Amino acid sequence: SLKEKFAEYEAIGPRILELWQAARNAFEAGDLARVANLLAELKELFKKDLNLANAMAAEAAEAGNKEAVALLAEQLERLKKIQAMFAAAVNAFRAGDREAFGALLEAIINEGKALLPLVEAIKEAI
Ligand SMILES: O=[N+]([O-])c1ccc2[nH]nnc2c1
Ligand SMILES: O=[N+]([O-])c1ccc2[nH]nnc2c1
Ligand SMILES: O=[N+]([O-])c1ccc2[nH]nnc2c1
Ligand SMILES: C[As](C)(=O)[O-]
Ligand SMILES: [Zn+2]
Ligand SMILES: [Zn+2]
Ligand SMILES: [Zn+2]
Ligand SMILES: [Zn+2]
Repeated sequence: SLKEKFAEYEAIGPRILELWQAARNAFEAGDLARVANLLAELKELFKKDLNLANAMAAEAAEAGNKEAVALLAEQLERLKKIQAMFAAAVNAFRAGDREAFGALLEAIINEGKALLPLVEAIKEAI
């Protein structure tokens, strides 16, 4: 059910954000092994997050819950942006482009931080 799905979703976002912060700490220290591991952990979690968000959006539409549909639409649009910067960042990390990678990590984290209040609103709205 929707609250069931949201209950699963609620805990994913902060685990993802913790990994991005861990990736930036590792990168700034030169620990390139660990950055790669973290990026690989993030691929699987971020895929789960997006699958769950899309599932919640579809269920909120089925229920005719206008304001959850709108909040989930914002969430999905922001996640799609992070997804593209993530793809860009892995490509930059593999190319050895430190300027591109550091810039994208910073931007990704800034986007992720902004999702926590939106998840809070989604909880109220469902
Ligand atoms: O990718 N992220 O950085 C990130 C941050 C917060 C989130 N909340 N829900 N999913 C999330 C993903
Ligand atoms: O981005 N937000 O954190 C956030 C929170 C509550 C909202 N209500 N409407 N748009 C919203 C966006
Ligand atoms: O309870 N709500 O349905 C609801 C709707 C829009 C919101 N924006 N921020 N928090 C919100 C809660
Ligand atoms: C109805 As609204 C998009 O201000 O939460
Ligand atoms: Zn239907
Ligand atoms: Zn809004
Ligand atoms: Zn609210
Ligand atoms: Zn609102």
